[PDB]
Amino acid sequence: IPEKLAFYDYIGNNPAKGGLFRTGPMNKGDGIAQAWKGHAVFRNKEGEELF
Amino acid sequence: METITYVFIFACIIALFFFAIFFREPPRIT
Amino acid sequence: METLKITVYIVVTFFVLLFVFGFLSGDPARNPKRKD
Amino acid sequence: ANLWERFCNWVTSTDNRLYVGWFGVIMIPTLLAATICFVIAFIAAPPVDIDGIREPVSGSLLYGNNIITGAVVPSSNAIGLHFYPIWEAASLDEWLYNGGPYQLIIFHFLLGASCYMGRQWELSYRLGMRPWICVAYSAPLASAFAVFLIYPIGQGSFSDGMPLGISGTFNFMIVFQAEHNILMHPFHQLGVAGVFGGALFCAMHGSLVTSSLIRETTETESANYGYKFGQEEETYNIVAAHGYFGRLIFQYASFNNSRSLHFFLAAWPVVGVWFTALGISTMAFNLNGFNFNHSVIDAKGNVINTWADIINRANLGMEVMHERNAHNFPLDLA
Amino acid sequence: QTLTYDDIVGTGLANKCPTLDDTARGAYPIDSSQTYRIARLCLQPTTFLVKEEPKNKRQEAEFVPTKLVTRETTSLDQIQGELKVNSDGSLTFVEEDGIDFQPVTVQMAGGERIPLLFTVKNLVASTQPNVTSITTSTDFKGEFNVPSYRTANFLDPKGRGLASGYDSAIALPQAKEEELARANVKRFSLTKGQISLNVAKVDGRTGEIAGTFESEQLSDDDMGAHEPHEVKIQGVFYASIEPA
Amino acid sequence: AELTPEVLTVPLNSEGKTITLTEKQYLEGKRLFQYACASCHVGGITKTNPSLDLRTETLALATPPRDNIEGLVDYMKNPTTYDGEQEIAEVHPSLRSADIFPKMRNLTEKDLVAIAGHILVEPKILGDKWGGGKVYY
Amino acid sequence: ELVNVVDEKLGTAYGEKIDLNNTNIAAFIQYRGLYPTLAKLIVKNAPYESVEDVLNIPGLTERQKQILRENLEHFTVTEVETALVEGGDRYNNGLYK
Amino acid sequence: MEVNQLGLIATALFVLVPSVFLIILYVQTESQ
Amino acid sequence: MEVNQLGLIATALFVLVPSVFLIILYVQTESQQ
Ligand code: CLA
Ligand code: CLA
Ligand code: CLA
Ligand code: CLA
Ligand SMILES: C=Cc1c(C)c2cc3nc(c4c5[nH]c(cc6nc(cc1[nH]2)C(C)=C6CC)c(C)c5C(=O)[C@@H]4C(=O)OC)[C@@H](CCC(=O)OC/C=C(\C)CCC[C@H](C)CCC[C@H](C)CCCC(C)C)[C@@H]3C
Ligand SMILES: CC(C)=CCC/C(C)=C/CC/C(C)=C/CC/C(C)=C/CC/C(C)=C/CC/C(C)=C\CC/C(C)=C/CC/C(C)=C/CC/C(C)=C/CC1=CC(=O)C(C)=C(C)C1=O
Ligand SMILES: CCCCCCCCCCCCCCCC(=O)OC[C@H](CO[C@@H]1O[C@H](CS(=O)(=O)O)[C@@H](O)[C@H](O)[C@H]1O)OC(=O)CCCCCCCCCCCCCCC
Ligand code: HEC
Ligand SMILES: CC1=C(/C=C/C(C)=C/C=C/C(C)=C/C=C/C=C(C)/C=C/C=C(C)/C=C/C2=C(C)CCCC2(C)C)C(C)(C)CCC1
Ligand code: OEY
Ligand SMILES: [Cl-]
Ligand SMILES: [Cl-]
Repeated sequence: IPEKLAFYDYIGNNPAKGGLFRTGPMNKGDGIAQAWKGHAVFRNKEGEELF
Repeated sequence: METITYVFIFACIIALFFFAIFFREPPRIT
Repeated sequence: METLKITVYIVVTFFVLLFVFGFLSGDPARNPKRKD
Repeated sequence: ANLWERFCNWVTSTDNRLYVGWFGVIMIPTLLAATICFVIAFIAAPPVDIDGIREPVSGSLLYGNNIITGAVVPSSNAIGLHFYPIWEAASLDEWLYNGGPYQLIIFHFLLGASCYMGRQWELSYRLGMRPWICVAYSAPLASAFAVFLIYPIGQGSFSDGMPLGISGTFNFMIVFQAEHNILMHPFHQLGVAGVFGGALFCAMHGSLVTSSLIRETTETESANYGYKFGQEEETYNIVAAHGYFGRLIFQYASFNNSRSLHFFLAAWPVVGVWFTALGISTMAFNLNGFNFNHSVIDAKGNVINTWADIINRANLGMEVMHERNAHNFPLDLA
Repeated sequence: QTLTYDDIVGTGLANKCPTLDDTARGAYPIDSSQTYRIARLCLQPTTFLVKEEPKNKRQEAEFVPTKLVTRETTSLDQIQGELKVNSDGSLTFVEEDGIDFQPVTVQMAGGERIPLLFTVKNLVASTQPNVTSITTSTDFKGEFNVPSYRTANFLDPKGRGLASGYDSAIALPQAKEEELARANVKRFSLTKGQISLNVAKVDGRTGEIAGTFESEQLSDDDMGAHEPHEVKIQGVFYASIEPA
Repeated sequence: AELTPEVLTVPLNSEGKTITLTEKQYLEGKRLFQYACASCHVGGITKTNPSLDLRTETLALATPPRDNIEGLVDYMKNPTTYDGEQEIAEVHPSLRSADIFPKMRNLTEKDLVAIAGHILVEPKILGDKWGGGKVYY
Repeated sequence: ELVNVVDEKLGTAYGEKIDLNNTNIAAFIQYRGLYPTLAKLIVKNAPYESVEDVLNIPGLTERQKQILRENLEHFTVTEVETALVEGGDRYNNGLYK
Repeated sequence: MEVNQLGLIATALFVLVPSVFLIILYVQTESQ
Repeated sequence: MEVNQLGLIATALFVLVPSVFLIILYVQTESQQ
């Protein structure tokens, strides 16, 4: 999966998550994106996949 | 912000030059 | 750069001649007092 | 009449808000090209390898300078006195690195300023004036030629011309004292006398005319409104100013002729500043200021230091630090 | 032809290596019972590529082309060295002297300037084995030393250096020296380069050969104040072989 | 302080023998040193080779030794490298080479000694300054 | 972790003696008979392992080998320090007067 | 560059405040 | 408190610029009368 696509699938780039007096660029908030970490898979102790 | 401040003040001086020359109190002879 | 060189040569050349011919056009007569 | 004649009569019109003239025709484009290049380089130009040693100096605002440290930096020593138009470079990027704007700015400027001088002659001709204002301006024009043109010629490099900046100018002054003992040159001592005396005589004439203004106003209004532009009469009493000043010193140390007085005001700074421009121009050919280093010695022959030996110790500190990576050999001969 | 200084001066041809005629593609016989020498080796770069820095996610760094800003000052010439004939038959050039270095500064997109010491100091280049004659398919592959771009007396703008200079940031008397140490302390690097030369033109008569080169070396690190870039250089070379 | 004969006493030879000078000789030797020598050797240094000064301690350690008038007159006649190995009259002014160093054609043997005496007397006056260079100006 | 390699040498025998592998050729002026002839050889041949390998230089005269013996007490050898020997700084290190 | 960030407000009022004074005095002159 | 630094210049200008405009127009009003 290209990182450019996974970066779209993250709510920090959702325009509806901002604030009227939280000024400046998006980078001023969560920081400067450096690297996709990987897709997280959660399993309980029974090995069911959790979401 | 420091570069901006310097260029802004210099720009106002040049604008001043223009009104000082072309919009002076014109001199007259009595 | 070739195009700039030519265009600067020509500009300068033009201006130079306005200066020369302008003064060759009877400059001593252009004054408020006497036309020689 | 014919179009060439409409044009000539416009160029030389004494009706234009600003006079053009034939000198005007060269002055205008060249000063514009210098002004626009200078402004853009001062804000934005990238660093410049002044001394030819691949050690670039940052002169512009955007590369971390302020109004006081900023400069357009002189062109590379590797270029020496070669002509370096933009069209001699492989790219703007190469031209910026090696100092090209400096050449563009100073050449267009020396030229436009020289024509400034002629334009002052020209307008004075069209107005029916005497012509020698332009001669007074030759003193500052001469001075600019010296630090931008003559001194680089004698030394072999435009890199040793005066930078276009506040701190660069000081750099230039200190290096010159170390290499030429300019303080100990009489022509510079003449220039100081030129400018100290100029300022002195400025304050005097100002204070003396102002001291003797004729009461034509009340205390609630500027005394300036006592002068009406183009009034037939004089607004101060020169006889009264003379009687004050002749007493301050003695009668004949004082001017009672206005024409003789004003010619004195023109000539004093102009002369002295001719000398100091001649000063920079002759030290351009390493005819340096007086050298009294170890000039006093005792019966045995110990050196007895004078204040000139103390000057030389400072000079020496400037010597050994300036352009600290650029000398490979023991003598700094240019 | 036999030109003269006055013919060449100020044209840029002084920074150009000689060339052989398109028709010069013979072969130089090599003679084990003989000893050889390169009497002149000339290297003239034509392009400078610098590996971009791929971000923390990376993917792969490419070599990006650059702009030369230091003018026609880049060529290695008058390089000499002997040409041994080895026992497996290969030939080895061992640089002895010459003008074997040029400081060059190229510029990257966005205005980064990258100085480097373009060099082949101590070059040692050998052919494949069993080479009885240099032909237009002969390759050398070599390695050279790349010393620090500045040498030990160089002073930085605040007067600090290795063999000379202030040893601390004297403008900041009571700053904590801990965070400035990498700039207070001048380190002198010496790394290694690698170069292939590919003979494409031979004049078996005269002993003249010509071809192309590619080398890879590091750029200036400014006596340890920052990391260097990886540089790839490509260009052409001339060489003259004489019996010794 | 003053120019006394105890200052104007310098090694004649390396035998330890000595000779005393006058005000007139020492001053002639300063004049002639200026005329023929100081273009390169001003203040006891050597502009075309800073590594060799004229300090008595340097001269002492040359082969042959030169901290006496004799070995100096000899060097002005037939200069050698610091180690005695090469003759260098071809590039260093000497009587041996006064056809290409014309300032040397009219120098008498009495003039040569005046120059040596000067060179050996001047550091007793100036100490470190002589041969020190600009640090000491 | 970060140290000025030149200052460090000054703590070794390079600081007391003529380091035959590192020191500039003008320090050989300190002793009688060494400069310029034997200085040029010592340096030409320079990388030695022990101070006494200097006597094995090909070509010494018998007076030369003697002068070297007379001044072996004035030499040492330390590790070749790149920063001291590159740039041809052994022949000219930028110090004049 | 690590500059004084009260320098902006200082420069700003340095300009504005005396500048405002003079404009006020000029306009009420023109209107009498 | 870790507060927006341009808050100060913003508040200072937000007041000074409109306030000065009003004063200019009041004072040249009084001088007419
Ligand atoms: C439609 C106009 C417009 C838009 C949409 C943007 C949008 C943007 N600009 Mg740009 N900008 C604009 C005009 C605009 N700008 C203009 C005209 C200027 C010159 C003044 C600038 C100067 C500028 C700079 C210098 C910077 C931006 C930056 C930005 C970004 C962040 C802005 C932010 O924090 O908002 C903040 C918005 C607010 C806090 C809202 C202000 C509205 C006030 C509170 C309302 C006033 C109410 C009034 C007094 C009520 C009384 C009425 C009653 C009495 C009658 C964003 C992409 C920034 C960036 O990230 O660039 C890299 C940045 O640094 N802009
Ligand atoms: C009054 C107008 C004027 C004058 C006097 C100058 C003067 C100068 N300019 Mg400037 N310049 C000007 C206007 C002017 N400029 C304007 C308006 C622009 C914007 C287009 C520029 C842009 C400009 C650039 C971009 C550069 C200069 C440069 C220069 C310098 C030399 C240029 C040169 O080689 O001329 C050569 C001129 C001649 C040989 C003419 C001689 C006159 C005879 C009588 C005519 C010769 C016939 C000619 C060869 C025919 C032309 C075509 C032919 C080649 C096919 C000089 C200081 C260069 C510089 O400063 O380098 C550091 C440089 O890089 N100028
Ligand atoms: C204590 C005060 C003092 C005095 C008297 C002087 C006087 C002088 N200085 Mg100095 N100077 C001073 C302080 C002073 N300086 C300070 C504080 C600085 C800055 C640190 C300098 C920096 C300075 C520089 C850098 C230089 C001088 C130079 C000079 C000479 C030219 C000055 C000149 O033309 O002035 C302008 C004044 C006039 C034109 C009016 C006339 C003034 C003269 C000197 C008085 C005449 C005396 C009169 C004939 C005797 C009595 C007459 C009576 C019988 C009728 C003059 C000898 C220059 C120099 O060395 O020249 C050799 C020079 O290069 N000065
Ligand atoms: C009290 C101490 C003192 C004093 C009074 C002076 C006085 C002087 N010094 Mg000395 N100097 C001093 C100490 C001092 N100095 C020291 C300590 C040093 C050693 C560090 C020196 C080293 C030194 C050097 C190396 C130089 C001087 C020069 C000068 C002269 C400078 C003024 C000048 O050149 O006008 C002349 C006028 C001009 C240069 C003006 C040019 C005007 C142009 C033509 C117009 C420009 C137009 C502009 C760009 C656009 C404006 C338009 C705008 C309105 C929109 C003057 C005689 C300079 C000199 O003699 O110059 C020749 C010089 O180069 N000094
Ligand atoms: C540092 C000192 C100094 C400066 C800056 C200066 C400046 C000026 N003097 C002028 C005049 C004079 N000055 C006079 C006597 C004197 N002038 C003196 C000292 C100075 N005079 C002294 C000491 C004297 C006594 C002798 C006289 C007698 C005159 C005049 O007649 C003349 C004038 O008109 O009176 C008002 C003006 C010429 C206008 C012009 O050329 O427009 C043309 C140039 C223009 C419009 C724009 C130039 C743009 C250029 C390209 C800018 C970039 C290049 C610069 C060189 C960069 C400088 C950077 C600095 C940091 C170094 C100008 C305002
Ligand atoms: C203990 C005791 C005895 C106490 C008692 C005191 C007592 C009463 C004393 C007895 C008398 C007495 C004086 C005793 C002798 C002592 C004595 C000789 C004092 C020595 C003091 C001394 C040497 C002073 C030095 C002189 C001095 C300060 C300088 C003079 C040099 C000089 C002439 C320079 C100026 C040059 C010059 C003329 C400048 C012109 C300036 C000018 C261009 C200005 C513009 C201008 C000029 C005009 O002209 C008018 C018109 C107008 C318009 C105008 O713009
Ligand atoms: C032993 C060596 C060999 C000998 C060497 C001798 C050299 C002497 C040279 C003499 C110089 C010529 C005299 C001056 C020219 C002339 O007279 O001016 C014309 C007028 C006439 O005077 C005015 O004269 C008028 C009458 S008339 O016009 O002169 O006829 C009268 O109306 C008025 O009152 C009166 O003020 O002079 C003046 O008005 C008086 C001020 C004169 C200033 C002197 C000249 C310029 C000074 C420059 C100083 C530069 C210093 C730089 C500073 C660093
Ligand atoms: C430059 C052209 C010189 C002139 C003129 C004079 N000397 Fe010189 N001197 C010069 C050099 C380059 C050297 C070193 C030569 C070398 O390779 O050894 C010297 C050396 C001497 C010495 C020896 C000093 C020492 O430490 O051993 C002496 C005594 C000396 N020179 C004397 C001397 C005199 C008396 C001169 C005037 C008559 C004179 N030199 C001129 C360069 C130049
Ligand atoms: C026609 C006429 C006239 C007029 C004219 C004119 C008006 C002119 C103009 C002119 C002009 C107007 C000119 C200008 C010029 C310009 C220039 C020449 C500039 C340049 C610049 C540059 C080169 C830049 C660069 C840079 C830098 C510096 C930095 C950063 C980057 C860059 C690259 C951008 C008159 C009236 C006289 C009369 C006759 C006729
Ligand atoms: O003074 Mn010292 O001397 Ca006339 O050059 Mn030689 O050094 Mn350098 O570049 Mn500007 O400066
Ligand atoms: Cl400097
Ligand atoms: Cl040099």
